[PDB]
Amino acid sequence: TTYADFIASGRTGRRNAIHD
Amino acid sequence: SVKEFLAKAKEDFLKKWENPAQNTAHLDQFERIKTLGTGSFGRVMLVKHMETGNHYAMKILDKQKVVKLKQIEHTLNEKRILQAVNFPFLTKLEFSFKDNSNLYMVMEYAPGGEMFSHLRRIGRFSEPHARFYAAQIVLTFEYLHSLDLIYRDLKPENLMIDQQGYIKVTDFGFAKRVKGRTWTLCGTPEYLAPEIILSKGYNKAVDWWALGVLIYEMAAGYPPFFADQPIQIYEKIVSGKVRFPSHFSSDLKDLLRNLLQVDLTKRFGNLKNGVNDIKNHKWFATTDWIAIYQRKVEAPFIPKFKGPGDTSNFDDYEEEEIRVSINEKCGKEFSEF
Ligand SMILES: Cc1n[nH]cc1-c1ccccc1
Repeated sequence: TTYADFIASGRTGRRNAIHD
Repeated sequence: SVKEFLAKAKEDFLKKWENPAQNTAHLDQFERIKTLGTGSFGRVMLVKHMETGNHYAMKILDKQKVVKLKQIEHTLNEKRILQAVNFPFLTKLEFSFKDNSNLYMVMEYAPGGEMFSHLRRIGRFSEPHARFYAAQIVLTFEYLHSLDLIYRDLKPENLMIDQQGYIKVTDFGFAKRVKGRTWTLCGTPEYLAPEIILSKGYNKAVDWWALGVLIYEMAAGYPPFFADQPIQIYEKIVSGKVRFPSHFSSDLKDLLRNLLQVDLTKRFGNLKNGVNDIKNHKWFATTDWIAIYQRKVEAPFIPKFKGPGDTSNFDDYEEEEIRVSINEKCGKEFSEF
């Protein structure tokens, strides 16, 4: 499931801003 | 009238914009209590203002680190905008100052914690719960965009819950006053409009795209474009495909199709009738816009009050000295701060 793939991903914690 | 309210808000903003408040407090007027969050060039701490006993959230930026990250102009943007602005659903800047080493921005403390923490724990919000928050964002962008400000970092991590269960948008480190278009590559991968990843000049439409990402994430429990690495997220964002959960309502899907529209001539918020296309969409039919602004609507979630200075709705972070050099750093770079 999509939920399961999200929870298993590396990006369920706080996400940092990017910059050039 | 909305037009009438905006007109007078812009009058209020302009005076402060053109003559910014500066040096309105000092570090030792505050008791430092605890770190509420961390970032690249700075942190945010719960502090107590001794003279009044008020609790605040103080953003601390190391000037040397701001400089290394090429965020001087952006930091000056943040402070100059936040001191000028005034709106219920934004963390109000109460004081700012600087010393030899750091910059400081003192804002109201929202003890409910980040939407992020609650969204992750609970899994997802119901549509009414999501719509309540979304409306507060719709209004905040309406206010900001009318002042020619783009926000450029919408995400749950930046939406604090107050004691009444209402939202305060915080962190304006990428907010900018631009008439016309701008080009900076900034924001958070999951929330970036296609324009941005494709290095086009872009405008405030990117904030409405970001609203579509947030509404989706709130209602789904996960974002519309995710992968383990940012490049994979960007490939999905520019693909022109989006998949909704079966539990999403017809109205929801259609709002999100018009928000998460790659085509700018068709993206809601960026059309001839602007924000009303969003405000008059069926998904918002139940929304009393004025009662939300007035905080008359009952919050679907009211955070646990355990007193003033309670931080139990925030995570724990490693505490780190506030060291103040005997020598002034980066005086010129931050002279107007
Ligand atoms: C400014 C603020 N007010 N209340 C809470 C706040 C924050 C902001 C960033 C990170 C953590 C906590």
